[PDB]
Amino acid sequence: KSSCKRHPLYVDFSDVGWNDWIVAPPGYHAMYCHGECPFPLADHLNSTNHAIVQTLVNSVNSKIPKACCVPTELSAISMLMLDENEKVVLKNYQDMVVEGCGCR
Amino acid sequence: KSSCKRHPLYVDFSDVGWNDWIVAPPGYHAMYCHGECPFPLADHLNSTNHAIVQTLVNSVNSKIPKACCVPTELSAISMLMLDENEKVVLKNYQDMVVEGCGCR
Amino acid sequence: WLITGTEASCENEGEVLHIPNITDNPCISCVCLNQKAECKQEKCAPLAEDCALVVKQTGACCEKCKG
Amino acid sequence: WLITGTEASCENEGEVLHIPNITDNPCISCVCLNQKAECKQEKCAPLAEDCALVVKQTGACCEKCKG
Repeated sequence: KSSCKRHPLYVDFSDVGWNDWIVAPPGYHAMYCHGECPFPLADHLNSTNHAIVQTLVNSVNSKIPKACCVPTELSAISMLMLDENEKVVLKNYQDMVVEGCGCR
Repeated sequence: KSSCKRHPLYVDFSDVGWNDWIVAPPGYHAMYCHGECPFPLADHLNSTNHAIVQTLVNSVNSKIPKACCVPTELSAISMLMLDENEKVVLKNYQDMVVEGCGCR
Repeated sequence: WLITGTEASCENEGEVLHIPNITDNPCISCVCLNQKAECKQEKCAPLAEDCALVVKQTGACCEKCKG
Repeated sequence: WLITGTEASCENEGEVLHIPNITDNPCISCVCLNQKAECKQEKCAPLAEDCALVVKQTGACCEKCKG
């Protein structure tokens, strides 16, 4: 039914069990990707060649899955964490916030 | 459930309906990715930071889906196609063969 | 270990560093030294064991007895 | 198209191109011209309409009537 698309999601580190090594932030807006990668192809959706090929294969052999809707542009955030032995250290974490989605 | 890995797939251009504009090759081994991105996380799989976060969320809020197993390394091929005038052009197509899979 | 990180660099030796989303919590401060970010989490005095009301000053980290 | 490609290029003028999975078909051949690999697909003469057995010389492109 609904097509590939970014969606809201707030991630709260206490809820995830990480509060004890991540001192800050307490959480962040990660967002996520969900929705069908359909056939007919949808002109507005970003898909690799392989994804297109695979959509077509799926359309006649359905033991081959449709392409998946996944993050396609991500961005980083900073976190302040506790190392091996209690030293507060600041790191940048790649690929943490979904910026855009696509079919892969 | 079996976990995220690459699978063999030969795609036959004549079957997807494309042989009328693609003259060579008659097909190719495209492979595909399929399998669960599980929890507990599996050390051997490659997951994007966001995928790891999303795996944890899912483990607690099953309405947020698991990360999805998709091609993370692809390679290109050459095909001899056929333009609007029947001219015979040789082109390279990116992202057509799955070299490796991962959770995204 | 679960999520993967690269430690942050910075440019101006010895001066206060403001990291959006990190350093705006009153109890967290950073300073650029050795081309990298050293941050601290300040700790607070325990307080009069009969305090019933507590307030913190704007921008202050530790709460104190209002009364 | 439906799938997206870009035109290939080659270096040396008039060079016989050997392209894996295209060129290995005895009926297809390419050459470099204008920094572009131009390929041709040879066509075979229609054969006797009373033929009952055709044959191809090892690695030749067109079948001929053997009987």
